[PDB]
Amino acid sequence: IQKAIEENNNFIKMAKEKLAQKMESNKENREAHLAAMLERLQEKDKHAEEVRKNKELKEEA
Amino acid sequence: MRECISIHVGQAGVQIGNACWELYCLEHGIQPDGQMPSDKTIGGGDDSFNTFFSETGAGKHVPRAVFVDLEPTVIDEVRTGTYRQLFHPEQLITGKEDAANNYARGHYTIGKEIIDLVLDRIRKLADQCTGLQGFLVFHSFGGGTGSGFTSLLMERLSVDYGKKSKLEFSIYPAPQVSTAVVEPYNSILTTHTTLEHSDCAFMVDNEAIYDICRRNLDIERPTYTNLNRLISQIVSSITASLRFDGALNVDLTEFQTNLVPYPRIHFPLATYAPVISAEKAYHEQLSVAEITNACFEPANQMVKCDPRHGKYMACCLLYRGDVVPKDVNAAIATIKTKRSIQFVDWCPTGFKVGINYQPPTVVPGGDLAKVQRAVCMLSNTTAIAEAWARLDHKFDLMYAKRAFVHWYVGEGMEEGEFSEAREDMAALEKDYEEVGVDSV
Amino acid sequence: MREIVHIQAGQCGNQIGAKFWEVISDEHGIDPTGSYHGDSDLQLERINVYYNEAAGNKYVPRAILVDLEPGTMDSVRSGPFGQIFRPDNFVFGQSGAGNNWAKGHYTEGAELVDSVLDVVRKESESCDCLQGFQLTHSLGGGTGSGMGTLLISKIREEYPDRIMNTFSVVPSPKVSDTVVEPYNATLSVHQLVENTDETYCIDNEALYDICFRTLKLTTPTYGDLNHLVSATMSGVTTCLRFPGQLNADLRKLAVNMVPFPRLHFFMPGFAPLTSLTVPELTQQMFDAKNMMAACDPRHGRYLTVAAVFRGRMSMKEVDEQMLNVQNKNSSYFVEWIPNNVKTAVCDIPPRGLKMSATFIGNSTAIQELFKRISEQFTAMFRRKAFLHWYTGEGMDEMEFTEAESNMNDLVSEYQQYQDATAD
Ligand SMILES: Nc1nc2c(ncn2[C@@H]2O[C@H](COP(=O)(O)OP(=O)(O)OP(=O)(O)O)[C@@H](O)[C@H]2O)c(=O)[nH]1
Ligand SMILES: Nc1nc2c(ncn2[C@@H]2O[C@H](COP(=O)(O)OP(=O)(O)OP(=O)(O)O)[C@@H](O)[C@H]2O)c(=O)[nH]1
Ligand SMILES: [Ca+2]
Ligand SMILES: [Ca+2]
Ligand SMILES: [Cl-]
Ligand SMILES: [Mg+2]
Ligand SMILES: [Mg+2]
Repeated sequence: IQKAIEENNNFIKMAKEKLAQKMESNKENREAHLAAMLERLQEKDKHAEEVRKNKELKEEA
Repeated sequence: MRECISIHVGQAGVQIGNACWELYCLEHGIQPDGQMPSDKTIGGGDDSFNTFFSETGAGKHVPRAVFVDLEPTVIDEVRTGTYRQLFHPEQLITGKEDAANNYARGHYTIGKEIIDLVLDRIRKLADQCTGLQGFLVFHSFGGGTGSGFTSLLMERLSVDYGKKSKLEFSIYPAPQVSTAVVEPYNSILTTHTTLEHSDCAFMVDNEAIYDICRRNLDIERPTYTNLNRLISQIVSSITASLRFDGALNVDLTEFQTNLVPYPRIHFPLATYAPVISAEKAYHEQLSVAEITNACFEPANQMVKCDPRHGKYMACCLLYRGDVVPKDVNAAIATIKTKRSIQFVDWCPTGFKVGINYQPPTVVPGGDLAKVQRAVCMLSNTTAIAEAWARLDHKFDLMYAKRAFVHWYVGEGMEEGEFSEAREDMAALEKDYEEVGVDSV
Repeated sequence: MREIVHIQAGQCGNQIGAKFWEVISDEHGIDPTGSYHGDSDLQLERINVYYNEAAGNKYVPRAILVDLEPGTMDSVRSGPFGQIFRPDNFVFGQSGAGNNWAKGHYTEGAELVDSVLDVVRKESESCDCLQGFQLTHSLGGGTGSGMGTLLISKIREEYPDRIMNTFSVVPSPKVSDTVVEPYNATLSVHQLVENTDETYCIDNEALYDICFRTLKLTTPTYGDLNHLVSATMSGVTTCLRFPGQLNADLRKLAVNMVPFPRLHFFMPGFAPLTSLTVPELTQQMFDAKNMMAACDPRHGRYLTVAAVFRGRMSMKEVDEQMLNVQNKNSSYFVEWIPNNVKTAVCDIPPRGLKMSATFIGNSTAIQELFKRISEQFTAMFRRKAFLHWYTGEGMDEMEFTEAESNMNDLVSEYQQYQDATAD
């Protein structure tokens, strides 16, 4: 009966751990997939900042 | 005592739950307002029906059920339907955004936001139980909620209720009424993740139910209502042993001991008879032997597969209605000498029989005829693996090109989980091959 | 409770958008003032998807109207249903963009875009559960093409977890005489490949061929072309606007239609085209002559398809016929995506028709369209013609090369999966 209790607990133990390991790894990945997408759009705005600057330099010529 | 908590997840689960609980109420004489005139024990009791219904002081009988969906339109129809009064509002739980047929959204992204509330409401039902037996989870393999959130719930239920039993009613996808191209992905992912947490899963092929409706009820294009009203009949036959009691009644758990030789091999094949229209039933009573014969015609199975080309590990017959042991034994003797029934060498060939005298009920305006007697056979046959193979093949065709896989990675999943799940299914198919090989 | 926010930019965008609202307003029973006078409760069950509810039981389109020129803003204002729109949702410029993508994307539009985002944000802030956006615009003009793709980029910054949809009108010599339209289109696709989830390729080349050859309309007008566009747009949104299980969510549709993120360019289709039996609707709907994208589906293969049937009809007949065309045309559906053709039936007939059918196809034959634009494009880039129009706005000529290569990459990718096999 000790062994039966021991094995029920390990099943609850490994269950919760594996679950917690996936929900964290899952949050890391979705965050990083969005972070990279917003990184890209912000690099288009920087490329948009320069282009508008490149326009005023040629008006002085 | 020894109560069962039903959990209906996603559209399929909820709508099938509507069919089941409507049917339960009619079988038990419970009115849409929850009143049951025949119950003289007000506010409680240890009757057989109390395994599925709790009682309030006002005399209302309340399903021990929880409905959950990540979008409200489906449960909203319950909240306003004929049986809206049956359920306490807190039993009906809804999100605002669905899982968009994406296992990841149901398991992680959208599921994580509502899982705590659901468990808290499930806990409020378990606290009303003097000896809770286990859970019945109704869901689809195909939907994003039915597959992903169900897996999350099953994972979290194994933590909060240790090894307390959890039974599934799973809707296997069929192209005729299918909703998404990614269902093979969601079916494999959820099967892999719940396999360790489910003690027994009854699979229902929508194509099988689709074919039965068109062939046996002359319904030219079945709707979800047609399929669900049939599904409820099967669910009722399986749960009838828990909700009624009698001299020949055999508890589901006793059948369950015979149907699961190895923990992973817990997918019984259900067959039901008679499915007959009231126009055909008229002046054509089906005998005990006739419905028993039908249990071995594959056209009557809940999952398309060929038992003839597999081996049996168990055979259970759940009769309800006007049936007596003699007619059963007579029919089985004829069947055993006249059908292809080969068992694995390592298990006995007998048939386990149970009888409930309460006869089957039909919902007003349904397509089925009321009959004196019905039967549902539960068999552990290796042929059930055919359903895995068909699905595994469809999974393989798309995954080889990573088709649609980006929708899952975008929600936080990794390619590893796809290959990890597919590998588990490979083992499961190889496990079914092993159980069916002779001994040396 | 699943709201869509509508945006229309430029002349083409604003005019097909207005016509779109005219059609669906009728289907739902909404008069030019916004009052409901319909016969069925199903018209209103999912009216919220495109309309706000207002004091006095009035319905207001969740639409914002954008252009760098005020001409079209007066035109919309005085046309049919003109006063149904929210007056603050008109964001109009003063000068225009002169058919210049760079002006709409980088300079003139950049000044006006912020004021546009404010009205987008507020419509979004009052949404129970916003699902995404749909944009109507041309890819050959200057305002709709350049500023529209800019607006898409800025909206995705603030709503990255929401669906971005576009009805993008592709330019053709057969309609527009302007010469630099191939430049604007290619630059737009470069943006749409990265920042949209679903793009309905409304091809003016095909709309013309349809008006002249099938409808027998010599010298077609823009009204003739848009009549076809409104019929298509009404059909694509039928599943979103009325209670139907199939594709009722923008992303649930995208999940079923987009097997790879970059290949989200659809061929729309409609039937019947005239001015009928279920078998004839289906095989007419799968004809090259009925496609709104100038492409032959038999010159490619189908990745995914969505067929929408409207009207009262035998669903057993619809099932039988949809299943029949697949067995007979099995070579034109990729074998590595099982059951890749889905069907929806809407009990609601359209206007003036007893039965209709709308077709949404993700076919690798869409490369024929992009190759045409690449041909028109390269003919000019090899001669560096008209580039000063763009270099004057700060652009570098190797940004053209990037767009060209990215679109030529897109074509190869469509060919990549068209030649793929299972075993
Ligand atoms: N028998 C039966 N099966 C259903 C029913 N509704 C859905 N299904 C099954 O479920 C699949 C579609 O997913 P749903 O269950 O509707 O969606 P869900 O579980 O709510 O998850 P999401 O909608 O994606 O958030 C179909 O392919 C069917 O196989 C139903 O009413 N009856
Ligand atoms: N089918 C159709 N196409 C139109 C209509 N009006 C404009 N177009 C298309 O729009 C494109 C030209 O761009 P515009 O319509 O002027 O839109 P815009 O970007 O605001 O143009 P500018 O403001 O002048 O820079 C061409 O490819 C036309 O074919 C119309 O009424 N029907
Ligand atoms: Ca009682
Ligand atoms: Ca013209
Ligand atoms: Cl998204
Ligand atoms: Mg759902
Ligand atoms: Mg203009």
